[PDB]
Amino acid sequence: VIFNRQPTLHKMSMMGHRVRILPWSTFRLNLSVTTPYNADFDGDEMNLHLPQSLETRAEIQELAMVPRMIVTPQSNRPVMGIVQDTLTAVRKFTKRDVFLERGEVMNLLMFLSTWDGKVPQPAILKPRPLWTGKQIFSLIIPGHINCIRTHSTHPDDEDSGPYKHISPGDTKVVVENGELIMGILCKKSLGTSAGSLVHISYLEMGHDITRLFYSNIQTVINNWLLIEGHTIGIGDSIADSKTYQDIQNTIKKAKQDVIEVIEKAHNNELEPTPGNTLRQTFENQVNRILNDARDKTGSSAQKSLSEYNNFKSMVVSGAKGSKINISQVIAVVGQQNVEGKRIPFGFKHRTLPHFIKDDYGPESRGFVENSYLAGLTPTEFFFHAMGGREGLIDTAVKTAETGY
Amino acid sequence: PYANQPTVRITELTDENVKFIIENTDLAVANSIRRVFIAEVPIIAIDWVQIDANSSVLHDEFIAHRLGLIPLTSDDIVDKLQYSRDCTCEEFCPECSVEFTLDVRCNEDQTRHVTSRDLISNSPRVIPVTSDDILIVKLRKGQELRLRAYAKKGFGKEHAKWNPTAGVAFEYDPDNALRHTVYPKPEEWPKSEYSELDEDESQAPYDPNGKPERFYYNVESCGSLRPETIVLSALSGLKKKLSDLQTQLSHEIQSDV
Amino acid sequence: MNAPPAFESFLLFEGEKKITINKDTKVPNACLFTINKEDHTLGNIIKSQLLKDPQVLFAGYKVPHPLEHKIIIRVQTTPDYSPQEAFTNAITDLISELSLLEERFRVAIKDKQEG
Amino acid sequence: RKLRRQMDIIVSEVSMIRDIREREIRIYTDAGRICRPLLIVEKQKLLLKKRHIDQLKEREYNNYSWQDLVASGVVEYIDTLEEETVMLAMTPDDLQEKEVAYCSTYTHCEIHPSMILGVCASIIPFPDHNQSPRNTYQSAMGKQAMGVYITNFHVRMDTLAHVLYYPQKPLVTTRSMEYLRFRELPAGINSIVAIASYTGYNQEDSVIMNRSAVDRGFFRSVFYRSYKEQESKKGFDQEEVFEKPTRETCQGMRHAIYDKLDDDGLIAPGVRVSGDDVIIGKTVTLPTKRDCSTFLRTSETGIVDQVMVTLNQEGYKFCKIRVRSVRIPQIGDKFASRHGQKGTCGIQYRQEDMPFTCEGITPDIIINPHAIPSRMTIGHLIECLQGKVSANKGEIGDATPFNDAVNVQKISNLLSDYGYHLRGNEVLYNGFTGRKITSQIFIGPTYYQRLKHMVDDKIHSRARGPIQILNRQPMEG
Amino acid sequence: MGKRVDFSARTVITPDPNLSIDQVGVPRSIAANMTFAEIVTPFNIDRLQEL
Amino acid sequence: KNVTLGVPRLKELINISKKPKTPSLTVFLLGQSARDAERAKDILCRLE
Amino acid sequence: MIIPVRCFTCGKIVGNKWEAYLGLLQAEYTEGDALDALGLKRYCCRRMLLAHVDLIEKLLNYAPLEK
Amino acid sequence: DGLKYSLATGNWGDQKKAHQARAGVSQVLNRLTFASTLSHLRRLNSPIGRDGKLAKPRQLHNTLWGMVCPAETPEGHAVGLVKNLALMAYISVGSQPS
Amino acid sequence: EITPDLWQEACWIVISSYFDEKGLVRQQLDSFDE
Amino acid sequence: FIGKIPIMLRSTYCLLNGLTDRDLCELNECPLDPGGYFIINGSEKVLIAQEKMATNTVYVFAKKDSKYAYTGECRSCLENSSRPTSTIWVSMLARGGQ
Amino acid sequence: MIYICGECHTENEIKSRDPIRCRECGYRIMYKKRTKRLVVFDAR
RNA sequence: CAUAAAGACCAGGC
Ligand SMILES: [Mg+2]
Ligand SMILES: [Zn+2]
Ligand SMILES: [Zn+2]
Ligand SMILES: [Zn+2]
Repeated sequence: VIFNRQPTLHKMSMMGHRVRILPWSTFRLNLSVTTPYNADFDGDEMNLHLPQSLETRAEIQELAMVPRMIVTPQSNRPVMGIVQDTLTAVRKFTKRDVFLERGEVMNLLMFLSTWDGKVPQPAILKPRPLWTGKQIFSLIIPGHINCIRTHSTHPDDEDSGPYKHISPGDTKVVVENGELIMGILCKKSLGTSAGSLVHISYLEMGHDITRLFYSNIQTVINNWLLIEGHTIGIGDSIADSKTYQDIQNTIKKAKQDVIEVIEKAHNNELEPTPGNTLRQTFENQVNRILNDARDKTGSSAQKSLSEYNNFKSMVVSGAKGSKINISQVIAVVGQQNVEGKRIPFGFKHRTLPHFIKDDYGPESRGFVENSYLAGLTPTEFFFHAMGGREGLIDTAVKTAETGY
Repeated sequence: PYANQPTVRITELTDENVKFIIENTDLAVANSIRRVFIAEVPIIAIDWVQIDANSSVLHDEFIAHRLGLIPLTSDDIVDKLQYSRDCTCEEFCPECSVEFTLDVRCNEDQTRHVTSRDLISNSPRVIPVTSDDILIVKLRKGQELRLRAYAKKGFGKEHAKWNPTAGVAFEYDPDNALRHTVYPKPEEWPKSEYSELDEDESQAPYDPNGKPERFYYNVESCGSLRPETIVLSALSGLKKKLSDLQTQLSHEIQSDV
Repeated sequence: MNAPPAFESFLLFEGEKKITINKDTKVPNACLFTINKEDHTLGNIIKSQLLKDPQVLFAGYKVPHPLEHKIIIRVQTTPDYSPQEAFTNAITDLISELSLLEERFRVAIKDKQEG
Repeated sequence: RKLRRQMDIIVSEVSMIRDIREREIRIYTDAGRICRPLLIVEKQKLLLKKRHIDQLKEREYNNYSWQDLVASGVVEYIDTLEEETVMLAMTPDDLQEKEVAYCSTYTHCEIHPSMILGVCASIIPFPDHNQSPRNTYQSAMGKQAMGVYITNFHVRMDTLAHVLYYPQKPLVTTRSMEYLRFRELPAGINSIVAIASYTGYNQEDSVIMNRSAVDRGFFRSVFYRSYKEQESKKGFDQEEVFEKPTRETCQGMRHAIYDKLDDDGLIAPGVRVSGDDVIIGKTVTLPTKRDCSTFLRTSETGIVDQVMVTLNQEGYKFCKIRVRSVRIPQIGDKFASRHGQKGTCGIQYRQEDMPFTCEGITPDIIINPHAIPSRMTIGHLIECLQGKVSANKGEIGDATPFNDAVNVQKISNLLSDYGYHLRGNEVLYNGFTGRKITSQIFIGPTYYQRLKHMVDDKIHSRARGPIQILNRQPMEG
Repeated sequence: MGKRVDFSARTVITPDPNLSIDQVGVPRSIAANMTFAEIVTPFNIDRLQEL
Repeated sequence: KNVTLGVPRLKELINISKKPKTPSLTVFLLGQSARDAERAKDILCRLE
Repeated sequence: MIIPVRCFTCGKIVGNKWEAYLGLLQAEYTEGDALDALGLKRYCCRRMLLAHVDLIEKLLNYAPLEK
Repeated sequence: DGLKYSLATGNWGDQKKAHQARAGVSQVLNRLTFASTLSHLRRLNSPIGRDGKLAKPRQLHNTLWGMVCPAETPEGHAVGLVKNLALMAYISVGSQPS
Repeated sequence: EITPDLWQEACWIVISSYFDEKGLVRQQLDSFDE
Repeated sequence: FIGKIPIMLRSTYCLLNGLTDRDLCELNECPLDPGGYFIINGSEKVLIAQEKMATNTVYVFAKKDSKYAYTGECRSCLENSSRPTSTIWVSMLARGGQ
Repeated sequence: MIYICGECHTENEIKSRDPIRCRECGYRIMYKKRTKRLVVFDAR
């Protein structure tokens, strides 16, 4: 059956599938096929088209099938990659620390469809047999595949001096002869990017075995993901009692600097930068200071994260979320902008009734000091709503012009 | 290459509760027993509901729904009754079913509470767990409810109304030696009721050679089955399944060869 | 409208065998059991019991999909020992445990009351 | 301003403005100006004093109400373009009191700031902990939540009526909900929620429901469809008549069963009606007879609740019939929390397989944690903690948007006293194997809303059916 | 250029990780209405007399 | 300096519009005017 | 509407504990004391009584179809 | 018949002039939830056309503080063009300047 | 004669009286009545 | 008798005004129902507040491509007593005329 | 054919091709008096 | 095996 979601932006949005009948009311499909259709599961519907001839069925089977469409001709990248849970559980599962006793390995091998039936010899033979996550994942990688990639957290220092190939953080990657020697997988490895392990599996081996590569990863690393489990909780969004004083110190520093600049501009001592009106150079300077603030506090909150914190577990693997979200949660939400500029004057020379006329300070014009964890103040909440309205409007307006 | 021999300690035994401790046992047998406490223990709960006159402000299958969730006393005749699928006769006989009858009308001005105590059974051994009163519905003056019901023998796999038990607590390795869970900060976690350790130390030292034993249970009954016979009925049923596998398994190994 | 009736879980209709047995050609001396209309309740028991037997090299189970009620148990044993014998011996051992657990639990009941 | 505060010659409705640099003085008595009340500040002190609140707390049987509070010159109505002339303070004990000098002249103080939120946005606990598009999405979905809409619904005859069996007032509620009457007509149910990746069926926005709870009446609803029917006289001898058609008398005849109709051609209430079942027999004398009889919407599979027969405007016999069907939440339905987290149900697991704590509690609903980081709804987490405190303490927590008096840390310190990990993290045991789950999953009650959208009404399947008249192409809809 | 067509079924999608990439869960009602036209040969005539 | 980018600039390119919203011309300098900011300033005066 | 039998999460019977519950609240005890006096320990049971809204007393005001 | 008509259809004006007549007034009230009803009874509708892709009819203006809900609005071509009212907002009903 | 730090009771008592005299829909009723 | 005007529920001229709880229960009306809508032909219609530009006040705007640099205008009505509007523009032609 | 009144709740017997006004209350809305034939529910 | 028209506006979904 050919299978569809509106709108169809590119040809990967229509792909022929292979029917399997299931109970209840809904279509069901594997989640690596999520990214081609843009789908998420909330109220999403998709059309099902059934070829009525063996000739057209052969056309769909030898042209539009999903395993043939993995690599897109658009970006010469693979369309489908490991997404959502399975990617995070690949990261956490591929660390050196993961060790597996006998029965767990029995289950994980039980969910491999391509597996030979030969239990590998564990990494640690004595005192007790322990397989390692890389050792079982090496059984997933089909044939003999050769790849070298680098994990996200990989610094640039390990390449310069000693420990090029040791990589104290277990980082980089090596895959030799169809075996994973070292490295932690992430969006830069199993995910969709040029020359990723999946892409190399496609061009080197083929589509047939690559499909089984996806499916095997999915099944085994979900059914292992049951064991450790994954979560987000308020303890993951909280920093140290020291980091809060660090961040607030940085904030008060920044706002004091802004006061200094504004009090310079009142005395005319601010000299216009060539090519800029005094308002332009003023807004430029203030934006410099505030962006320096929020960036520094962000980096601090990112240094305050424990290895156990789950925000880091989602962001480092690139499964979902980004560093800026951790910054807005722990430290500072940051400057809000309406039409690319700092919050305008709706009233006469003031932003809200509370603020005093001709106040260019960070608070009046919409810089948000609080973070989502601590919660916004009311005026910062309204400015925040103004900041989101522009996003919603852009989302609604752009679609028609893009489709046309 | 043989089955281990477990042991049991019974600490608290009441009509609502049983706390027992199984020792020298596998983990899978433990989780499977606490699972049979829910799934496979047979019980009597109302299934077939027929309503004659419903003037109540609650629509029919809402009340018919709430009749199935009323516990019935299963303590004895469940072993005697047969599943309605295995019954010989068409429809209903005293072997496969128990008939309950409900006749209520509100004559007085004050609101009347229709409760399980109004349910009347053909046999004395099944009360609606009245030796307070489960509220079936309320009736204003002039309102009337008259209905028949047949209760059957079923277990929790079918529908949750056949669950004999409330929440079943299960725990093992309360002080964490085995590291089956890793606390990022162990000092922030309160200690379990079964903790063997001093209050200055957070956890027990890591034991590489150990495996889970001394499984702590709590079984809290819904009132249908006294909690002492929930475990017995559970083990009996699970054992019955295993014997069935031995049977049909043996038949297949004999037939295919 | 498409909801299956409350029993697809255990009750077997016409033609379905409870247990079906298929040999595994990937490995010598390995067999595969298929248990219709069961779930992890039984499979976890049997798997954990088969891992005690020193002659059993591999024991595992899976449900290929939860909305279907089925179990697949792969068993690989040492040479000159049939995995079917290991599975039978596993079941017999399990019964030998559960009966003892029943009896000791009854002794414990009768002791906790006026004992 | 004095004469308006005393309401002598000037209604409190009139707005008056002095624009100083343009020298104008404006007075607007016009209709349509949107204006809101505000407290009045003389110097640094409010005009609202202790005797005012003393009489307002005793408001019952004092015949003393808001109008007498306006007549005291304590509160004052102000509209938009007058706000350009005003200085507002957020809260008196903050902005009125003396600090390093910002402003003196404050002429007003808002009553409470959370009143800037509308009706649908006032049901969101902790809206300031959320990303604003999520407050918007929730303002959109909160309109679609099933509940008991009006208490007289048994009397009313309406098309497409959704009603929930067991509505619950939230465990975490805003102070303003009291005045939305959201205690008496709640739409939703509280549930025990563990945020975890479990079997992988909750990935993306999907949600894993406990099936054993669904069998106990959880999110189980009733759907009332209404059917209008009109007897009429149009042609000279041509008329419509309610009656039970006979197999061969009338012209148009469908193989569907007419045997459920009564002597007047109307199904009596209490009969199960399925697809093709004929609710109302109606015939038209043909200048022998034609069948205009009405049918159910296909596959609905339900019971006739109510049948009423009346006379309309013109005086012809006019019959309404309400069929109702009970719908049990499926793995196709659509569920949204109060913060804007929405998704379908990936699958239902029985109480057997649901992960359980040391105490036997199993989550009714499991949501995927990947919803949190990018969508950035923390108020879902904070709510989920405050509800876990509120269930134990016996008190219904206060989520009203800006307290400054409810920290996450204070909620944690209140939780840790009841025997729980103060962050809400809690040890779970795997359902299937009983082994501990290594990570500690975050559990707490959160208030969830079933949504009007349900898969049974969205499913469609097509093989060579009816065809459009003009285009000779398949029908639309 | 486009038109409303037959043998097409629309419904909501729900994630199943247990399928393969190219498979899809189809409910039994959509699988009940939608049909595939088939030619009878000496190979399939038995199966088609069963159906 | 700002430049229209994204969908609107794509409309200006695909439409081959007569008057774009932000026409811009980049200029490079051959001689000592390139490296020295003085002669560069001279060309800056001569192009405006 | 009306208090459910069989608490959703665990399955304990909360359906018979509503009326008496009100009685406690009618005299002295706060909800925390009343829910402990009724013997509801784990909070999945407590949320049944604590969060319940009773609409049956509202629906019983309207006169029935038959006198 | 005129009042009943222009209230019934929602087309607002003379029915023979209905082309020139504005539409969108007097929709059927939403009975889904008491909250949905309270919301539908308190609402604003901007006359500006829905198709127009121009922003700032739409955006959130500082003058909307406290009188109009910043969060609540439909999503579609209607973003920012339909505005529900804040709780304390009261529309002045009008009087004479006698 | 002040109400400091007790304010959280005051604001909600005065809001209480507000929504007690009027209600949410008063705009409609006043518009139609006038 | 010139004609019948539809009545807004629970307003001063409705039969549901001034009635307490018991009376509204005898009449099968919900005490929670806020009212403020219409019943026409059985449907319940709600007049939606329509945003418009204020009248009698002078405005000044600047359109990009107009002949005018600055356009002031007054949209003016009399008392609401009669007539839709009268729009007068007072504008300043651009000095950029070549 | 018995239609229950919607005002005084007094059942009246009335026949086809007759206007509907309940005797003694003069009320125009009748209800259909729940049927005889019996319908089964499952307690599920 | 045939009939329920078409169009209009409005609300909503992704
Ligand atoms: Mg979507
Ligand atoms: Zn029988
Ligand atoms: Zn409970
Ligand atoms: Zn009468």
